[PDB]
Amino acid sequence: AEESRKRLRFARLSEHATAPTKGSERAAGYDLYSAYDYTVLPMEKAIVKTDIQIALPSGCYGRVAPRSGLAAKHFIDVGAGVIDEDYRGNVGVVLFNFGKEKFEVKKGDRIAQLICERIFYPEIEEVQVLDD
Amino acid sequence: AEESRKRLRFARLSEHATAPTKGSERAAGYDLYSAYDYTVLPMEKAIVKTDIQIALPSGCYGRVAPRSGLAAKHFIDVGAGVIDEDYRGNVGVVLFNFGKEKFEVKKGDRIAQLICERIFYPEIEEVQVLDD
Amino acid sequence: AEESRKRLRFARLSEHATAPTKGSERAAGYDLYSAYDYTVLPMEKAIVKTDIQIALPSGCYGRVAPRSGLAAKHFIDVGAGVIDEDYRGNVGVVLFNFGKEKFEVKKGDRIAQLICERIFYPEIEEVQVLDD
Repeated sequence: AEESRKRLRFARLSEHATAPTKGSERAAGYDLYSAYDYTVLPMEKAIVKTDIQIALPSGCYGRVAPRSGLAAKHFIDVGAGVIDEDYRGNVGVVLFNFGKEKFEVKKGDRIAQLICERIFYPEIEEVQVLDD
Repeated sequence: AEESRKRLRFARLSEHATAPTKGSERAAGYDLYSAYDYTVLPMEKAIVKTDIQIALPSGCYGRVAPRSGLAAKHFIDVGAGVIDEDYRGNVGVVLFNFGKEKFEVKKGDRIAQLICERIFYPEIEEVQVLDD
Repeated sequence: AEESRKRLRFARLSEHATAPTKGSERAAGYDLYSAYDYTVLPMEKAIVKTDIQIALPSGCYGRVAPRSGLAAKHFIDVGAGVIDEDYRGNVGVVLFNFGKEKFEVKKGDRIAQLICERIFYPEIEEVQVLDD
């Protein structure tokens, strides 16, 4: 409904899904968890299934951003793999091992953050001096 | 009170400044323009001045994202160098040359995008099935 | 001399220098150690002094390559900061924090690898089928 339209809504697609939770950190957005173990060998792609479906809150242009210690920590690209406001598929996170050692994902690991960008950018107004 | 806070407000700090404009592309946010010429030799950091001050719209956690063929074409890191909504400083964009050829910035070049992330992430609601 | 010309030669510029040692890993080259503590705040450059001078072995086009868990592990660019066969300065390693948390270097930390590329690339020969 129009009040739950303001909220992040999700449904579980299996017993293995972890509820997205709000991250602690400033601008963390929502934490995404793997539902499965994966071994991502060097120079290989991988689609990490969360086994959740999600309806983004209103105002939200959804972007999958790296865990943090992940884009860095194990030499892994994490696809922005942007999310439509009407995408109801199993939410997957694309990982590419660009490193020389295999990367390990376990069931229940935090794999990414779901960030919200603005849908509509307001028009620009010029002034002479900015009054705080 | 806050009647103009809807909008991106800016002021010029010199005649060399270009008005931020809304970018064309989906999720481009606002175009940021260099007010000066810069030569950025390999292994060097540079702080590119826009000679504008900015007050972000309501709801906006401001992030400096690269121009698409910038972090790409000329091997340039662009620090998220996020913008506080109490920051009336000259908006600078941090560049680092990580390539073996120098990167050339001219006065009036587009050097970055100003992206808006959500300020407050609504809490999560579980349902059994979304699409119905 | 012409026999030590084949070796990696180094001299200490201070009591704080750690002798380059051959790395364990395949294609590790030579380990480089910081002689000092550094705090590299987000979006900042840093030149990490080894307090050694080095004469590369003959055949060797010297390249500074990341520690490994460094280019990745703490979101740090490590400049190729290539080394001339007649560069006798204090060997420094350029780090750029492109992450959101400060990176910490302690005296004696491994900061990079010194890799040797080939000086002269042999001409190409075509055959019909490659006999191992």
